[PDB]
Amino acid sequence: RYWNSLSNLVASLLNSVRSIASLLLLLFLFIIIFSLLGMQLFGGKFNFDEMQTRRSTFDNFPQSLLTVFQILTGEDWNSVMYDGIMAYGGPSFPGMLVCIYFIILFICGNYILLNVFLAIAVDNLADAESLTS
Amino acid sequence: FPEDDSNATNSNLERVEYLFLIIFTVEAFLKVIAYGLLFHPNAYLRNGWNLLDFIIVVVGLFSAIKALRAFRVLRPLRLVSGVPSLQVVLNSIIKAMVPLLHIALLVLFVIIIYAIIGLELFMGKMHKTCYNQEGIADVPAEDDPSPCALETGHGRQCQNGTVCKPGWDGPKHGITNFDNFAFAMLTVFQCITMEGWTDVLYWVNDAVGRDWPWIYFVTL
Amino acid sequence: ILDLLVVSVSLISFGIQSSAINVVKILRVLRVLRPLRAINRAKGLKHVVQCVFVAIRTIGNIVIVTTLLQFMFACIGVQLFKGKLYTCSDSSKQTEAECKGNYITYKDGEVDHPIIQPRSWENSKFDFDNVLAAMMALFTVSTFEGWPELLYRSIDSHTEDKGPIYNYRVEISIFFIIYIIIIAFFMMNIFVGF
Amino acid sequence: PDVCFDNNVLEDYTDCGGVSG
Amino acid sequence: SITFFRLFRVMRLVKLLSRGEGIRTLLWTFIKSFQALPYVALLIVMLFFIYAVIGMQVFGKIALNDTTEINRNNNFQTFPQAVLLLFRCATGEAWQDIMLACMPGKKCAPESEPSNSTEGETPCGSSFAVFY
Amino acid sequence: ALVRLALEAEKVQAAHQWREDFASNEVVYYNAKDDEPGSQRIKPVFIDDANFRRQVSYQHAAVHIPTDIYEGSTIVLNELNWTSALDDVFKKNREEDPSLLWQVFGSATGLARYYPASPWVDNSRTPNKIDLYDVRRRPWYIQGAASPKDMLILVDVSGSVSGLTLKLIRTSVSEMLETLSDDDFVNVASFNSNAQDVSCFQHLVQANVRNKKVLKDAVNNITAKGITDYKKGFSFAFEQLLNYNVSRANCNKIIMLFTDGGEERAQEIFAKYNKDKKVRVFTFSVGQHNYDRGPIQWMACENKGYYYEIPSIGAIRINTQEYLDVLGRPMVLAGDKAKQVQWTNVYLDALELGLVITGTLPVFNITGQFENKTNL
Ligand SMILES: CCCCCCCCCCCCCCCCC(=O)OC[C@H](COP(=O)(O)OCCN)OC(=O)CCCCCCCCCCC
Ligand SMILES: CCCCCCCCCCCC(=O)OC[C@@H](COP(=O)(O)OCCN)OC(=O)CCCCCCCCCCC
Ligand SMILES: CC(C)CCC[C@@H](C)[C@H]1CC[C@H]2[C@@H]3CC=C4C[C@@H](O)CC[C@]4(C)[C@H]3CC[C@]12C
Ligand SMILES: NCC1(CC(=O)O)CCCCC1
Ligand SMILES: [Ca+2]
Ligand SMILES: [Ca+2]
Ligand SMILES: [Ca+2]
Ligand code: NA
Repeated sequence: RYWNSLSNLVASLLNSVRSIASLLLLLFLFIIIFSLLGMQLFGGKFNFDEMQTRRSTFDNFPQSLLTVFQILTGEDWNSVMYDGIMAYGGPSFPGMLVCIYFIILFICGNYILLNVFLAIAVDNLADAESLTS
Repeated sequence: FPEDDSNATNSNLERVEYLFLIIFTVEAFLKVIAYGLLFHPNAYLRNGWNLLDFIIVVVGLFSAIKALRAFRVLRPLRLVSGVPSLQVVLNSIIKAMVPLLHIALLVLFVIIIYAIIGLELFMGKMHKTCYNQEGIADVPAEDDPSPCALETGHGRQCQNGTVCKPGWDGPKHGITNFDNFAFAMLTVFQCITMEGWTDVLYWVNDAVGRDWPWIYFVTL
Repeated sequence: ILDLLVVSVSLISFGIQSSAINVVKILRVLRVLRPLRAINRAKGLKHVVQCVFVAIRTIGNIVIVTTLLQFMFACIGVQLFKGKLYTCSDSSKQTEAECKGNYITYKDGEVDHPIIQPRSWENSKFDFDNVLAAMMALFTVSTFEGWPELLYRSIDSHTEDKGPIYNYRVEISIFFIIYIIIIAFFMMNIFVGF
Repeated sequence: PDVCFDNNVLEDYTDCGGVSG
Repeated sequence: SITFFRLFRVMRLVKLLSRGEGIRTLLWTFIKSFQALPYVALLIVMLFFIYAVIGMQVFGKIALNDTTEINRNNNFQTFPQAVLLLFRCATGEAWQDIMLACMPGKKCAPESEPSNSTEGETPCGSSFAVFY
Repeated sequence: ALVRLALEAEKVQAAHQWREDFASNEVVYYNAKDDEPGSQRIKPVFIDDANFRRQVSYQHAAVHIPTDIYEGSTIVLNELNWTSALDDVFKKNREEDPSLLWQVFGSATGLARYYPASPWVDNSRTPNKIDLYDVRRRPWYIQGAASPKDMLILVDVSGSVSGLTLKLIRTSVSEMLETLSDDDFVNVASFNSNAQDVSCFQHLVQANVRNKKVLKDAVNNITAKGITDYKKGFSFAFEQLLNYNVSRANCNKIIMLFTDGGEERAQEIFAKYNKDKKVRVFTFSVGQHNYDRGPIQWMACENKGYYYEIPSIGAIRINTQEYLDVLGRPMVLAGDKAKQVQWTNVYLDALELGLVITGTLPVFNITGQFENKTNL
């Protein structure tokens, strides 16, 4: 920290965190709700194949949270969707609607994540305007 | 648990479910008696009333003798209603989401058009495998061989005793294919999010060739 | 640089066998910058290249502090997973001194199909031992590519030179989560700066 | 057969498979 | 063997886009943003061109193989295939596996001048490939 | 011949110094099923003999080491080092009676040293010709490693076991049944909130080929459903072991539980049906899961039993034949009066010799016998 070209920026970051703790807790609550819904809806139905236990399941609560976080990050959600579809039998009229869940989990929550980035913009609006003093 | 198990801990939670239900029911009854003809306009009050009548119905059905317990997952949302200075955040989020209707509609039109294009271009050309003797392929079978040695020159069945054998369920588990309409739309949605579209492109290339589908995929 | 192209045109045959093959034929790719130099007078250089250079210069401290946090997290991960990420083929052996033979694997299952394969002691692809390493691993994690595999590989590691358990030390995963959030807090920040 | 060997009182049997790991 | 004309039919649905008003002007003004677009597009395609050329120069000696991230549909010698590989890497499709597939010890096909692989050393070293 | 071999083996093993310096000094031996540091191989002459219908040599004893056992470990090296003294007594035995057939010592470490030396068996090197031979599972070894038993396999078929673990349980039960013989009696039960037999027997049976086939076919058709209840299952298992109205063996009443995990110890059932620890309880935790394994180990340790883990198909072969070490403690403690030669059933020799019967005599470990130090 021998330079002080980020002091106002660091203070703005701290104040922004203290202000958007509400957004962070709302995102955490959304993740908790969707994790509980996934655990209740799927649960221990991901053992149809007698080959190897899949790591991404909905058995426990921390495991459900990890799976929901992985889906929210967008990394390899198609495999989880395929497993969920195959849990309810296979590709058919009653056994395919469950994927709707995944779709919501990939859109609405992701939108929320994007809105978080928006707050950062306002934070930098508090820095550039403070540049001219 | 997989098939109706317990470890003496779930039973206690089921028992305390009755206590929670009774507390919520008496709270709702006292609130509606106090308000009278005023419990209706507020949306969160109606949501809570719906939750309580639904849990009453499901507990009665359980006592008569399953998935309706998923509605219990809607209970934590009421917490957001309980704490102030948080609903304003949701209102602001909704207001910010409002002017995205045009973009959402344009995305919907584009995905519908691409689904129709995929349906027209591909109907059932992804149901063949290099079966060896009887419906079984030595390879993991996810490959899409040539349509029985036709104009398309990809996925040649030249593995010393492999035939097209058009009797396959399809790639993956018959889920990612352009037959029907829901399957095609789901595949287009999967490709438009930039997750696993390369595998779909490779499967289509093995099915029909590498001189056509790439334009469709890159445009999408 | 055109002079260098001349040495690429001439048939160079020196004592080194790789003469005019890869030492200089990879430096001759600088032929697309000549149109840029020619059109440097107005055209698409008066403000295109200038704006890019100004933008890349104006970021600075954000990139350097992101790199510093990357180094700190790499050091923390090295102190956490220094040699734990190792395994053998059959997964039934723990020390490296005992996995030096052959073992039976039953294809995919269903028994009655034995397959004899040698035992090998292997690291977890993305190494975490040295601080010079374990930074590309965190870079891959921050790009949201293959990070679940590393997460489930590093969750169940223990001791120093032993194989994994099924779900030993589940809580350590939170570490990764924190890192991801921090990276997000900068990845969305940089865009904002632009 | 008639000869059976079991339940000797001098057996240690303190080494099960659980408490030792 | 010719079915390109039927694809015209669905194009009639594009007429429905003209019915809207806000969407129409939004797309009209966004497509009108082609003033500074050509220069940035030329810069991006130049970067893709140079990277594809240098990659096909260093990551030559193609190895036709399966389950190794380098297959018939994923090659590194033909220019369109190299551009497709770079596009896939930019989109973020298991690029780290592609990087691991290019390591000093990587046996590669004898399709090049060493038709019998009479060299001892695998012609796919690329010691700096990670950086690339 | 058997008595002399056993005496010499015990005497040689008693006076042996443990070591780990096999790099400098190597053990020289001829290995079968062949064609590393610390081992030297021997090239025999392999003359042709009329008694054995193959080629044998009368100058050294061949050694068979199973595939999963690496011949470079220190335990195997010590085994070869101290067993290299049996060749002289083998030669003396064959000199006494030239009509002698195979002589063999099967170790508890996996390797079997037999005389005369002859290459192992192979059938045209077909892909389905992997050598899965293990001397510790041969009936002539099991019949001398312990005494007849009254095993009752108790299988968990609750809903929480469906999937890979149920298949592992079925395979483990089949492999466990493969270890029994005609002198042993067995029955298979299951429990999920209710304990019942798995087949038509309803009580202990002589466990011959037909009965074992019936039990295997019945256990390969079970499904997982319902809650778990260890108390009823253990009550059923103890009740079926107190019949005495049928033919039995009355030698080793053991209960072999196959489950995954739980939180129930059921102290009342054990304090009700065996206060005097007359019934051993062996416990198996099968599959990869996250359930508690504490009460399972407590059940294994309170009763004079053992606890095992079977996480994959690879461990089924070894983790189902280890209960014969626990059942052999009273025989070792009895000692001298347990040195009786036993003759087994009629079976086909694995080295293509026809129909043979094998004599059997166990060998005890007597290191530090004159000082009474370890006894563990
Ligand atoms: C089968 C029926 C399908 C029906 C679908 C109906 C959809 C209606 C709304 C359209 C939403 C389409 C979204 C397409 C963009 C997804 C995307 O592009 O995903 C890859 C990209 C790579 O980035 P990367 O760093 O590599 O990894 C991730 C690190 N975050 O991730 C992102 O940018 C996420 C952007 C999501 C924006 C969605 C906003 C919707 C608002 C409308 C609500 C009314
Ligand atoms: C707030 C969300 C509302 C909760 C939804 C609850 C409604 C009822 C759903 C379950 C319906 C039911 O009675 O359950 C039948 C099961 C059991 O039979 P299977 O499990 O198929 O048998 C295995 C064979 N080996 O499934 C089916 O039949 C089809 C279920 C279709 C509805 C699910 C759609 C998901 C909703 C997405 C919400 C976001
Ligand atoms: C043979 C294998 C184990 C590699 C050889 C040893 C490795 C682990 C050692 C040898 C020299 C070490 C480097 C020596 C100096 C520095 C400078 C320091 O500011 C950052 C770490 C860094 C860059 C070290 C990283 C670890 C390193 C590369
Ligand atoms: N009779 C025992 C054999 C085969 C068997 O185990 O049945 C092994 C040792 C050497 C002789 C043959
Ligand atoms: Ca993505
Ligand atoms: Ca991806
Ligand atoms: Ca259970
Ligand atoms: Na007998």
